[PDB]
Amino acid sequence: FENRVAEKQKLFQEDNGLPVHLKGGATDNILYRVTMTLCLGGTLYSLYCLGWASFPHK
Amino acid sequence: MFINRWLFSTNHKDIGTLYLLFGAWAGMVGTALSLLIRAELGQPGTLLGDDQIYNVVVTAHAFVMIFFMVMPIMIGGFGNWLVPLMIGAPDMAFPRMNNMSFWLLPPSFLLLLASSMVEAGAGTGWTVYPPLAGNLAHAGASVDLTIFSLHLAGVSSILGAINFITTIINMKPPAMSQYQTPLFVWSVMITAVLLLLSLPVLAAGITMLLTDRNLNTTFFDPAGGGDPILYQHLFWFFGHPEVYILILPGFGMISHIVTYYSGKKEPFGYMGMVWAMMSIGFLGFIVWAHHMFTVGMDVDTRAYFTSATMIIAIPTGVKVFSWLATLHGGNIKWSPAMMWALGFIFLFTVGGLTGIVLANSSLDIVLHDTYYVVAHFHYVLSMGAVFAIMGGFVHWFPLFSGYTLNDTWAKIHFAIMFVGVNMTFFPQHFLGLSGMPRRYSDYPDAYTMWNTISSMGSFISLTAVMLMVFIIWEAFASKREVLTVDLTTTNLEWLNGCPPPYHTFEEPTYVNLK
Amino acid sequence: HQTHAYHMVNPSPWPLTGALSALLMTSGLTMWFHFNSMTLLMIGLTTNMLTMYQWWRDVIRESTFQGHHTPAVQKGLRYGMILFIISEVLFFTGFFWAFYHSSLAPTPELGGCWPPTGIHPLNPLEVPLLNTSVLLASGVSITWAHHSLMEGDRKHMLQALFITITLGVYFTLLQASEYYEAPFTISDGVYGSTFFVATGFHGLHVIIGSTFLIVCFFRQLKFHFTSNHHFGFEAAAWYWHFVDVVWLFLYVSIYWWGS
Amino acid sequence: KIKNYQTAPFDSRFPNQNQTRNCWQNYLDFHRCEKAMTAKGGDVSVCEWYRRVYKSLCPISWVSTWDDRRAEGTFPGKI
Amino acid sequence: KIKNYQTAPFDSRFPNQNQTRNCWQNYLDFHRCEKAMTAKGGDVSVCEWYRRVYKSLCPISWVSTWDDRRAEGTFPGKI
Amino acid sequence: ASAAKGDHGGTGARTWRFLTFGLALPSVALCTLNSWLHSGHRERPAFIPYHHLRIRTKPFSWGDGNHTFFHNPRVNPLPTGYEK
Amino acid sequence: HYEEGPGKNIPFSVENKWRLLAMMTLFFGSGFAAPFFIVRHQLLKK
Amino acid sequence: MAYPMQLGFQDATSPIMEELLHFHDHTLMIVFLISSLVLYIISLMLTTKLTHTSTMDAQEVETIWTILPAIILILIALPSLRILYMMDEINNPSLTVKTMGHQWYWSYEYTDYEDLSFDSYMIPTSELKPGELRLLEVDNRVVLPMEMTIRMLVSSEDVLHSWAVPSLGLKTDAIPGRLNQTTLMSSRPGLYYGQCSEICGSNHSFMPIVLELVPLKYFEKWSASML
Ligand SMILES: CCCCCCCCCCCCCCCCCC(=O)OCC(COC(=O)CCCCCCCCCCCCCCCCC)OC(=O)CCCCCCCCCCCCCCCCC
Ligand SMILES: CCCCCCCCCCCCCCCCCC(=O)OCC(COC(=O)CCCCCCCCCCCCCCCCC)OC(=O)CCCCCCCCCCCCCCCCC
Ligand code: HEA
Ligand code: HEA
Ligand SMILES: CCCCC/C=C\C/C=C\C/C=C\C/C=C\CCCC(=O)O[C@H](COC(=O)CCCCCCCCCCCCCCCCC)COP(=O)(O)OCCN
Ligand SMILES: CCCCC/C=C\C/C=C\C/C=C\C/C=C\CCCC(=O)O[C@H](COC(=O)CCCCCCCCCCCCCCCCC)COP(=O)(O)OCCN
Ligand SMILES: CCCCC/C=C/C/C=C\CCCCCCCC(=O)O[C@H](COC(=O)CCCCCCCCCCCCCCC)COP(=O)(O)OCC[N+](C)(C)C
Ligand SMILES: CCCCCC/C=C\CCCCCCCCCC(=O)O[C@H](COC(=O)CCCCCCCCCCCCCCC)COP(=O)(O)OC[C@@H](O)CO
Ligand SMILES: CCCCCC/C=C\CCCCCCCCCC(=O)O[C@H](COC(=O)CCCCCCCCCCCCCCC)COP(=O)(O)OC[C@@H](O)CO
Ligand SMILES: CCCCCC/C=C\CCCCCCCCCC(=O)O[C@H](COC(=O)CCCCCCCCCCCCCCC)COP(=O)(O)OC[C@@H](O)CO
Ligand SMILES: C[C@H](CCC(=O)O)[C@H]1CC[C@@H]2[C@H]3[C@H](O)C[C@@H]4C[C@@H](O)CC[C@]4(C)[C@@H]3C[C@@H](O)[C@@]21C
Ligand SMILES: C[C@H](CCC(=O)O)[C@H]1CC[C@H]2[C@@H]3[C@H](O)C[C@@H]4C[C@H](O)CC[C@]4(C)[C@H]3C[C@H](O)[C@]12C
Ligand code: CUA
Ligand SMILES: [Cu+2]
Ligand SMILES: [Mg+2]
Ligand code: NA
Repeated sequence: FENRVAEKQKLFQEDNGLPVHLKGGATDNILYRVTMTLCLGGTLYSLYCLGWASFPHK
Repeated sequence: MFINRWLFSTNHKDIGTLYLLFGAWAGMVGTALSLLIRAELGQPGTLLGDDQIYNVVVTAHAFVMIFFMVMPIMIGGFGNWLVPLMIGAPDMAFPRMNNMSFWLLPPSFLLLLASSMVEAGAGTGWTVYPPLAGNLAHAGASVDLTIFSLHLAGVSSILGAINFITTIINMKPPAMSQYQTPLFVWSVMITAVLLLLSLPVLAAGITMLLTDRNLNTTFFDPAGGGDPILYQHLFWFFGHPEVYILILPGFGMISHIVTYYSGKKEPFGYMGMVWAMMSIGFLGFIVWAHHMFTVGMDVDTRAYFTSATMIIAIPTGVKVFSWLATLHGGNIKWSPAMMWALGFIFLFTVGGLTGIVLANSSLDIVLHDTYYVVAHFHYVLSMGAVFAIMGGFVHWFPLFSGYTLNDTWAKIHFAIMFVGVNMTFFPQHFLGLSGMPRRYSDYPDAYTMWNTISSMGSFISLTAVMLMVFIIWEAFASKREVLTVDLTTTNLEWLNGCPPPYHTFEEPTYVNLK
Repeated sequence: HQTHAYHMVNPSPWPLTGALSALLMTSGLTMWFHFNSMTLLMIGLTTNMLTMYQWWRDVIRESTFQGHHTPAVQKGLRYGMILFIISEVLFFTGFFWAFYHSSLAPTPELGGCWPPTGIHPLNPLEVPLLNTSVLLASGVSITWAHHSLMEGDRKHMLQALFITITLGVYFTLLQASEYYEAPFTISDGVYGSTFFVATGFHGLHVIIGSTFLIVCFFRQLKFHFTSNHHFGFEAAAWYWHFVDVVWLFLYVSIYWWGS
Repeated sequence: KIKNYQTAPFDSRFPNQNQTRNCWQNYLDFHRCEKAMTAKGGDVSVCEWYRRVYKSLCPISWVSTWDDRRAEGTFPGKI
Repeated sequence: KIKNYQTAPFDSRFPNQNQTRNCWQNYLDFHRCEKAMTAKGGDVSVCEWYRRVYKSLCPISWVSTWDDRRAEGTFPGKI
Repeated sequence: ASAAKGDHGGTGARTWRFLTFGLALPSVALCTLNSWLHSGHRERPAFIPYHHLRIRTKPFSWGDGNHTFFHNPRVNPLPTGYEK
Repeated sequence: HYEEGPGKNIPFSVENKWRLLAMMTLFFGSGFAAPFFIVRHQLLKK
Repeated sequence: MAYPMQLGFQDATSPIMEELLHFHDHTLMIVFLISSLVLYIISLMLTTKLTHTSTMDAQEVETIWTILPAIILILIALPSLRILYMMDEINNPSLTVKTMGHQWYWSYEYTDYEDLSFDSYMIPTSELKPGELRLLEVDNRVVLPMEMTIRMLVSSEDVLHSWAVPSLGLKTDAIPGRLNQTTLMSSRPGLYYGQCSEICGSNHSFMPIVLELVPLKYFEKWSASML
């Protein structure tokens, strides 16, 4: 292996106004969207489950 | 921009605001629950149903008032808002982790609401003692949702504790020693240390209850060689420190309020105040068994716990007399905040004194699990903790919002609340001495008068809570912008104006070492 | 421009995704324990992993790549890690308290003795002793790794760290095997309860600790650490020693004294 | 014979509020003695005292459960 | 009766080279049993096994010293 | 204690490596020798349905609800006894 | 960057005092009402 | 029992409860004195136009407000611990009675000589005989001999309960798998009431305790006839 930290330092210090969690590139965007979708979707699903468990199925 | 600011925040002020909002909402829920309790006891007979629905209400009332109202407001709200400003720090040490401590609360609250929605709820008492809380006497998801709620609230507070301790130790100006930080900052750090040490024990204990309920372990089940009393020790080892966690930030705010409205530049006996809070924090870890005087412990163990418990009155006494000594010779400003602080000093003292009565294991035999205990803790919590929160809220509202409240309306609010809480809880001493048990949906006929008067007092308090919402509305509706504040030389949090800008102390304060 | 040395962190979505993942995992456990379904739990575990991955990735970006970790910031992180470890110690203390409470006053249901009637404890001189030498040995190799890094020796740092990780994995495999071989289970009264919950949470910490060390190994491979700035490695090592010390207490209390 | 028992007297071995062991101990003692006497060709009347004490102190359901278990072969105590 | 004893059999409680407690335990057991029987009105013949075992294992001088001490009131063991 | 070795003139990388290969790993090799020697499957004890063991207050959330997570047929009996 | 100053450092708007009263009413009212409706829920199940 | 508008403790039925009443009067006086002293001082501090806002020294007045409370705490602890040890005194009972808590009733066992045992349920309000107390009466009372030292053993067969009789100064938790002991000794004949004192579910408020204290003679007859 070779030391490429300098390249990474350049990339992450590039003045493009992007927040650190998206400054790596397009992949950050994708991973973020996947994460948030699973979180919000899963939360909606948990709400539905609560609605189901709240009522007796005799 | 709205989402980035309010959902992705890394700002101590905004995060403190979120906490204040959450705690205010929680307070409405907890008040409603307390009204249901007092409605049920307002006249002899059954109103809602048996002890199950009643105790599901009692249990939730406690969890909401403690975990969702008091702690979030004092520590997350006032703590986040004021701590960085009082030490001239640009923000908290871990600004992102700070945001997670907040966001764990809504899910935690949702689990608590879910537990009361499913099955027959968790009617176990906030202490959640097995076997009643076990899988046979409380089968179904309710108790499990309650345990998970506590786990989330626990992680939130532990991370919050790590953040506060680190910020307070590491981010003061280079020249400022720990003995140069305001008393509120000291109160928050000590509270954070108690949280860091106590919550993990609670977490261990409730995890064991969880496994006993779902994985066939038998930590508290005698059939497997377990012991229900083990749970009590684990719970109360966290439980007592918890009550000091609920009052310490209150003591800190009271010191600031009393000093401020006495026109003083400093509280009387600063080092004695630091000593007192540290002593209280320490003693608070070696007295837990006073919540177990009737479980059948050896007499020597009971003599020790009686003795150790009473010692806390000494450091607490130093604080009380120091607050009085701060008023001494002051140019007293009779503002609404001052009123709340004066009520706190007297009412907390009364509650603390009945605590000393309860410390005696001999007497506690007869007072335990009776309304005398309920009277004791409502004086220190519903009058102590709550008055400190109200005082701090009216005092700092102009700083947080940039607007002033109507002082006359605020004084009317204080008067109503004062009558309400005293009418609600004072008669409960009588009910306790005469033998009325805790967690009862109905009582023998002889207890009718005092229960009737107590329930009427609770309605007076409801009137005060409704008025407070109106008062906050009126302030935001009229928009009277703050101009100047007195005593900024000894109250750094006000020095950046009202409200301070999003980023404060970008250029740190200058403090000579000499 | 700020004229203080502290880190003003960019607004981040991870605190929220992390909190939501906690809701999904607890909701998930409830669904599994009571409504026989692992769907919620699976989603929770996934978003949790994603949150941690991205959050820590960003911390690396902020420090190694952007230079936000000034001495003041690093000092704070040191306090943070020590405090976290303290809370973990207290968590285990609750389990030791449960162990001693049960073992020191065996109830009649157990036969009034410890270990309970019908319980045949593992021999502490067999795999449990091996596990002990494995963790103590990894404590020595990680110290060699630390000194190599400070002395600017890349090859030996990687070598020592690899050995440390192999040892942690070895312990994990040994424990997994011991769990399978054990004649007693978690449902075997308070003996099985205390044994499996305490060693189980410890095993979980060993897995977390090993993962932390693996992260360090790859950050080292990528030249992230300088001979003087490598807090991630220091934290991983402090955490590793903690895991080591908890084992020593478990070994002496549960495996040896409690047999 | 040396009896005329009212109730189980104070036992310095179990001087505290938790009396669980006192009950257990006497139950064990009676069944151990009863087994020794029934074995070596003797009389169970010597085991009388223990029987009276455990009968006095032990909850009926405890004695009943323990008896069922000794019969089933699952009594965890040593007899 | 149930005897026909050659010598003290292996005892899983004392499986090692040091047999000091084996002797001591059986000596105590015999004298405890002997006291229980002579007390509650029974027969010492039930205590026979313990007597045979301790007599087989215990050095004569030990038994002799212990006996002298029980008589003198200085026996440190509990009987 | 002070062990029975010596160095201390300066504890560095070379010293810790020396300890890793000269003391630590050899200890692990010995314990591995000892363990993979005293192993051998021990004869499973007779089953006795003790009430304080094989606890079942609620079925497990997996399998048939009656088997423990790391159930070993060879040594873990069910509440009703060993398996076929 | 974000808005600063009185009425701008909050997640709700105070531009119109009546719209605000509606907000606060729903906010605090929903909290106070929740326990009553959960009690109703529990009574209507059995 | 408690009567309408009661302010303090139910009248003492045992020597120990009498002891507690005097200890509470002693403690309450201190509580009243300190709380009113604090209220007075607050009013004193707030009623003067005179001021002194400069730095005030504290290492002098803190000796006073550290030593005084310390002395006061000792003055409370002394009689408190005297009573505590007194309750632990060896007394040697003439009778042993056991009570088992159950999900919503108490069962009693008098097994010293005969194997006597019965359940004790609350009399429903709809079935109370005229003049009977709502929520407090039970079908089978705990008949006990007056002026005699009795050993009560308490346990439970399900969840936690707590056996209490305020007039006698008693409260002993009923824990499953544990046998808690307390001693009872009534100075007078009569009926003495108490209520379950540990949350146990649905009918926690409805499982009272009623002791019937009568002379030895009557106790004996009752014994026999309850076979
Ligand atoms: C639940 C929320 C109710 C929703 C009602 C809102 C409707 C909006 C329509 C929407 C119409 C759009 C109009 C836009 C502008 C303003 C409205 C706003 O944006 O809408 C939302 C905003 C604003 O909030 C409001 O809307 C009005 C609040 C007024 C508060 C005055 C407080 C005065 C006290 C002083 C506070 C300290 C700050 C002062 C100092 C100044 C700060 C420095 O809030 C937030 O986004 C963050 C709040 C987070 C947490 C608070 C408690 C949450 C508890 C949840 C747990 C549930 C468990 C399951 C429980 C499930 C139930 C069974
Ligand atoms: C609303 C309830 C109505 C009840 C009225 C009583 C009826 C009397 C029948 C009149 C009938 C007379 C015949 C009965 C005599 C039997 C004596 C006894 O065996 O019974 C013994 C009982 C009863 O005690 C008494 O011997 C009466 C004491 C009454 C104290 C009343 C204070 C009232 C303050 C004003 C409103 C309360 C809120 C203030 C809070 C005060 C802090 C506790 O002992 C207790 O355990 C009760 C109180 C316990 C703990 C609180 C201690 C702190 C006191 C603070 C003092 C502040 C003073 C400044 C002045 C306070 C300024 C605010
Ligand atoms: C804000 C919360 C808070 C605080 C600060 C306290 C403070 C104290 N508490 Fe209280 N307590 C609770 C909340 C609190 N408590 C709760 C919630 C419960 C019930 C839990 C449950 O079961 O659900 C409870 C229960 C409880 C019990 C258990 C009773 C029982 O269940 O039978 C006991 C036992 O000793 C006790 C004692 C004390 C004491 C001695 C103090 C001391 O810290 C008070 C010290 C203060 C003073 C004494 C006053 C000021 C001092 C002076 C003016 C100096 C001079 C004084 C003297 C010389 C005496 N408390
Ligand atoms: C902080 C804790 C707290 C608070 C404030 C209160 C307040 C009240 N509680 Fe209490 N209560 C408990 C904690 C608390 N309680 C606990 C721990 C238990 C025991 C549970 C158990 O047994 O398991 C209990 C039990 C309990 C019982 C006994 C139940 C039983 O044994 O059967 C009763 C009975 O009357 C009662 C009544 C009330 C009433 C009428 C109020 C009223 O005074 C409430 C009035 C309204 C307020 C004081 C809230 C105002 C604050 C806000 C709304 C925030 C405002 C916003 C900002 C300033 C930003 N409570
Ligand atoms: C039955 C038993 C149950 C199970 C037991 C299980 C496990 C056993 C326990 C522990 C073993 C585990 C791991 C140990 C290995 C490493 C830990 C890390 C310590 C370390 O290596 O830290 C360093 C040493 O400093 C230092 O101790 C600095 C000090 C720390 C500062 C933070 C603490 C602040 C909290 C407040 C403390 C209050 C004390 C104040 C005094 C009054 C109190 C009465 C560097 O750090 P730093 O922050 O820059 O400090 C600057 C000071 N030089
Ligand atoms: C291989 C060594 C490493 C140990 C961990 C590895 C795999 C198990 C999965 C998760 C474990 C994580 C923490 C421990 C929680 C419970 C104890 C588990 C320890 C363990 O694995 O114990 C096993 C039981 O498994 C069981 O029930 C397991 C059932 C799985 C259920 C998980 C339930 C999760 C409960 C989590 C509660 C978490 C709350 C955490 C709070 C943290 C602070 C807020 C023992 O097997 P057995 O067949 O009974 O006996 C062996 C007989 N041959
Ligand atoms: C349950 C147990 C508790 C019960 C009771 C406890 C109450 C204590 C009662 C009395 C305390 C007596 C303190 C004596 C201090 C003298 C006060 C004084 O006068 O205050 C100053 C001293 O500074 C100083 O100690 C600092 C100023 C005053 C120091 C003390 C003031 C605080 C007193 C307490 C306040 C009331 C709260 C009491 C709590 C119960 C004045 O300074 P000088 O004269 O040098 O300068 C002035 C210039 N000359 C020289 C020209 C006159
Ligand atoms: C299923 C049953 C219950 C489940 C509950 C689960 C709850 C949450 C799950 C999701 C949390 C995972 C996401 C990662 C969190 C990492 C936080 C962290 O790593 O926080 C760090 C600080 O705390 C530090 O170091 C010191 C401490 C590091 C803290 C590590 C966080 C672990 C969270 C679990 C805590 C359990 C408590 C343990 C006690 C029993 C970094 O601070 P930031 O503010 O980010 O940045 C500051 C910048 O200057 C950095 O460049
Ligand atoms: C260390 C501080 C200074 C020491 C001063 C004393 C304070 C704590 C001491 C800690 C060690 C004590 C152990 C001695 C054991 C003697 C008591 C014993 O034997 O108690 C046993 C349980 O002890 C148990 O788990 C005891 C288990 C722990 C309970 C104590 C709680 C403190 C633990 C948390 C502290 C956090 C510190 C972090 C550590 C790194 C069993 O219960 P008994 O009541 O006996 O029941 C017998 C009945 O059948 C008859 O009545
Ligand atoms: C398959 C198993 C999955 C199990 C789930 C848990 C999985 C993994 C946990 C392991 C976490 C690894 C943490 C990775 C941290 C990477 C970020 C890091 O290490 O970041 C460092 C900061 O430390 C920091 O925030 C320190 C960050 C502290 C994090 C440690 C917290 C441990 C988490 C425990 C959570 C569970 C709690 C237990 C349950 C009861 C960055 O600073 P440096 O290193 O100085 O670099 C700078 C130099 O390059 C300059 O030249
Ligand atoms: C490639 C690298 C040399 C430095 C560089 O990257 O330039 C070498 C040096 C030391 C490392 C090795 C260490 O000797 C430790 C390990 C020993 C081997 O048995 C397997 C791989 C092993 C895990 C490592 C892989 C190897 O590729 C490393 C990473
Ligand atoms: C020494 C320390 C700090 C002094 C300073 O550096 O300013 C001071 C602060 C608070 C003081 C304590 C508090 O005033 C309470 C106690 C008061 C008594 O007068 C002596 C002991 C007493 C326990 C004090 C001892 C010591 O003087 C303390 C502990
Ligand atoms: Cu039985 Cu409450
Ligand atoms: Cu306490
Ligand atoms: Mg109780
Ligand atoms: Na009612």
